[PDB]
Formats: sequence, C-alpha cells, structure tokens
Amino acid sequence: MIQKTPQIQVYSRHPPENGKPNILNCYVTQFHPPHIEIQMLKNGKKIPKVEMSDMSFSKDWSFYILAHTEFTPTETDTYACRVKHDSMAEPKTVYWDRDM
Amino acid sequence: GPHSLRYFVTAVSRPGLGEPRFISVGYVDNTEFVRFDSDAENPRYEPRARWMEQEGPEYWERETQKAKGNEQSFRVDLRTLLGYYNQSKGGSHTIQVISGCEVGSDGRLLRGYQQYAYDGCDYIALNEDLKTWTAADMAALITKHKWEQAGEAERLRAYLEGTCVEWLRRYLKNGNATLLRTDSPKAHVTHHSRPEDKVTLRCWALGFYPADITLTWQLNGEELIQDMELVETRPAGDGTFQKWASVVVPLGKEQYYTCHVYHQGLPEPLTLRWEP
Amino acid sequence: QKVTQTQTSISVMEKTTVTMDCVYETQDSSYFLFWYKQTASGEIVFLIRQDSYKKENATVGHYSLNFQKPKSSIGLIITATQIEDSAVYFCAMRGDYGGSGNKLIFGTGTLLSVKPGS
Amino acid sequence: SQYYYNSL
Amino acid sequence: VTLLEQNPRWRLVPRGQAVNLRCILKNSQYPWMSWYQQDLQKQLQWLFTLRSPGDKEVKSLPGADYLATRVTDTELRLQVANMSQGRTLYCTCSADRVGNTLYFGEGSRLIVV
Repeated sequence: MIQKTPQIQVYSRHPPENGKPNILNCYVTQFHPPHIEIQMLKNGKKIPKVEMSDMSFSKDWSFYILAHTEFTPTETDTYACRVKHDSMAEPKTVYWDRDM
Repeated sequence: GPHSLRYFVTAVSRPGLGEPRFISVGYVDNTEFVRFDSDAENPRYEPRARWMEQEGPEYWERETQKAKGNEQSFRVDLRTLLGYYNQSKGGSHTIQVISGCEVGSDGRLLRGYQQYAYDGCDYIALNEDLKTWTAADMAALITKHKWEQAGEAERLRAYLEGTCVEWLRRYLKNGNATLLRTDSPKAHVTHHSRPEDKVTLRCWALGFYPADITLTWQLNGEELIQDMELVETRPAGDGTFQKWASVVVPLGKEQYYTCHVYHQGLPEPLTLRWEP
Repeated sequence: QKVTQTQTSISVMEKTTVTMDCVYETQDSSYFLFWYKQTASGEIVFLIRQDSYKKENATVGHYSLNFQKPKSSIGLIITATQIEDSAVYFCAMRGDYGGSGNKLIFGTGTLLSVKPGS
Repeated sequence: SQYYYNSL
Repeated sequence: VTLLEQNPRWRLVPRGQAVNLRCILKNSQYPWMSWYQQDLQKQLQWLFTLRSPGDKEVKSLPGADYLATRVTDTELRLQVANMSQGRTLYCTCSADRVGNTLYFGEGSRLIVV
C-alpha cells in the first residue's frame, strides 16, 4: 500500500570525451508504483528522442528502468534527468556530473 | 553449479484508460530469457536471449496463449482485491508475482516458491514446505482459505517440483554456453580538485559482467572502512556494468593509498594506484 | 482431447462390483479426471475426482478409480451397487489450457442398470 | 514454462 | 440448500422461437459461472465461462446460436436463438478459475414443439 520514491543515477556509457559522441544513461530504481515519466534535458532542453528499456522489478517488489539518449559532451553542455512520480511532490531532476 | 527458473509477473490497472497492463518476464539464473508485454502491439511471448530462438513456434504459441489466459485471470483478481480492501474502482493498483524453483548442481530441488504482492506489499506466500500458506493481512487470509479449500498448494507444488524443473533443465542445455559469458572490468583512478588540504581519488571499474564486483581502498596495506563513497553497480546499457569508489586522502599522500578490484572474470585481483 | 467411454450400457445385479471404463487424451503435463452421475430427474452430481500428479487411486464413498496414467485409463469402480446407483455415468477430464479451467470435456456417457434381487 | 495461475 | 437457481425450468417452443434463460448464483464463493449444452443424445458440451459483470460472448453449435452475458455478480444469462432441435442448458458455478469443483444446476430443458 506504500509508495517508494525513485533513485536517479545519470552517467555516461563510456568516459566523457568532449566533442566525441557517447551514450547518456539515466538509471532509475527503487520506485513503486510503476507509473513513471522519465525525460532527459540539455541545458534545460528536452531531447525528444530518448530510448527506454523495458521495465522489471527486484525481489523487494520495486521497479527499475533504464533511459538513455545518444549525445556529445562539451565543456558547456548541461544535461539532466527530470523524473515525475507519484511518490515525490515535484519532479526531482538530477544533473549529469562528468566526474561521477 | 546451482540454477533456477523464475517468473516475475506484474498486473497494473489503468482505470478508465484501457485494460490493465499485464507483463510476465522469465529468468534463468537471473538472466531475462523470455518476455510478454500486453501493451505491445499484437502481444507475443518474445525470446529475450538469442539461445532461446531455437525453440519451435509451437512452444511460442503455447506460452503466448498461456500468458493471455493468465492476463485474464489477473484482470479478475485486481477487481477481487479491490473488494477485499473496499477500494474505489477509480484508483490504479498492482499485483506482482514471483514464481519458480531453484535447483542444485545435483539436479535436486533446493527451494520452490510463489509470492504475491499488492501495491508493493507482500500479500501471500507459499511456505518452505510447499504445503501451507502464509497470509500477510486480513485480505490474504481469504485467498489463503480458498486456496486451502481447493488444493491449490498441491497443484502448485506439482508444478514447482516437476514442470518447472524439467523446463529449467531444457532451457539450460540450449543456453548454458551463453549463461557462462564473463567480461573482466577495466580499471583506472582519477584525481579530483576537492579544494582544501585534501583530494578525492575515484577508482573506476567499467565494462564488466556479471554485475557482481567488489571495490576496496587501502592505506599501506590496511583497509578503509570509513568515508568510502560507492555507487550502486549500474548498467552501461550495453550488456556490461560499471561501478566506482572514492576516498578523500590528505594531499601528497596519494601514493600511500591503493585500490583493489575483485571480479570472477579477472584472473586475479587487480590493484590500482592512480598514476600522475 | 478425446475422453471416450465405450460402454453404451451396463446392466448388473445389486451388491455387485461393476467397473465402467474411460480412456482419455491430453498433452498437458498436469490435469484432472472426473466422474459424474445424472438421474432421471435430470440432475448432474459430482462423484469423485482424480489428480494426474497423484500416483495413487482416488477414493470416496464406495467409488474408486483405477487410474493408470501410462495407459490413459481411469475407470470408475462402484462396489456394493444398488437401486439408487442406477443412473448415467459420465467421465470427464479438465484439460486444454487457458480457455479451459471450467471447461470439462465429457464422455459419451454410460447407462448403469442395477438389477434388484426381488 | 509458465504456471497456470489461479484466482485470488 | 442449492447453489444456482435456473429458470425457466423447462420450455416448449416452436422451432425458431428465441428463448431467454437466466441463472442466479446463491453463493458468493462460486463466482465462476458457465453454460453447458446437453443435446438429445445426453452429450454434455461446454459453451461459455463468464466471470465478470459485463462479459458477453457468442457461439454457434449445430442446432442453436447462443449469446450469454454475465449481467451482475449474481446473474448470468443466455439467449438461445434459431433452435432447430431440443437441448437442455446447464448453468454451472465453480469456486475459482481452475474449477475442479464445479456444481451443475438443474437445467433448462428446452423442447421443440
């Protein structure tokens, strides 16, 4: 009967090579119900094209899904992952930290 | 060694927005190998792993019609619970199920099981003995008593000990080769600003599989148990995983700290230092 | 899915052992065999069931089954019959998967006639 | 092979 | 002391006249209801299984075109049309989806006159 808030984790597939193309992943887990809206920004943008893995759940009943969108890092390119879910009041968005 | 075949089932309702979404995912040794999503156009029981494509269309049609049938009973159960709990019909809800068996290298049954959950809370489970049930609230008791009165456990058991096992046997033969795949991690360390009399060293391990790995830092042989920053092993979105760990060491003292990586794929636990 | 009962009719004296045959067909690994009775009034009555995954023959009242999984046979055995047992015995198997459950497949039916003593 | 789930 | 209440108990009708049968569940523990046909040769055959209020379905066996609906949690209906030969319809209830515990009602003997 209880709702579980998401755990976001945005990171690159390969190490961020400025200028060179890469895949930006936004891993979301520990949530419930499974109704969730995931979107990836870009200096506040909203990259329309964003592939989303199928959803599954862990033995603790919570769901987890993987979203991504091919991109290219630049010194002044902002990236985030905005996530709306019934557990949180306002969409907790987390920015991509090349170092993490 | 030991193996297991499991099925993770979800049935989630979308009030006055269509029928409930039904999904049944199949796993062998924690590896998804089959799937069925009702929200797919013309739903089919798709093979998730290559080594599964070697099954006849007869199997695929059988399992597809099985799911469709289950999707139906589930559509009913959702409404039944709705009434056990006296919940408005307008709200959405979820039923999840985990069913399967885990067999030992000897081919013998180590543990069979079946658990239900309603909205993320355990509903009813089949006990160790494969004979009795355990209800987790007034509602589950009803299902419990009915299933007692109907021999459900006996039927279910029969499935866990036999059908479920044999099929685990068959799937493994056609795909053990693949299930053995292993990718050793590649590790490098990074130095970070961290303004002050200190600095952060991050030990990265990337492109490894399975997801099982352990990363640890040491100071002149002794191990670090405090202020270690770790991140849940994450999927690289390409079949492999990655994970890191960091510590803020006093500047200059960089060399005195070493990172360690243990992974079943590696021929031996590699050791990192960070090289300027 | 061809459950068949070859006997059109069986007439035997009361207090006698009578065995009504039933051969069946199913691909399912697990399944259920049944035996029902219908009387002149026209009402069906459940008699006994068999569970495919139980190596031993089921038993209820004076009814008994000769379950022989390897020979897909599951006859009914009525012991110490009487003037009330006289009815039409149907043999049924629950089996197909999904659109079944409550979908039993019944046999052609066999009319038992228990002849009294006087 | 999937299990034929019954009713809650 | 009986689970289902089937009506009408019998019916005499001229070939072709449509007939409406009704079945009433008098016990909430057997919500799984179904229709069975028994032809003049005493052969039983399954027709429908409707569990949820709203479920409608049609089928056509030789001799009769049917149409059953699970109107409410306690009322299951059936509509026999274009009947050419006699047949008696049985309403059945069962505890759950699996079945294995289905009880037959008294029937609706339909006779072609």
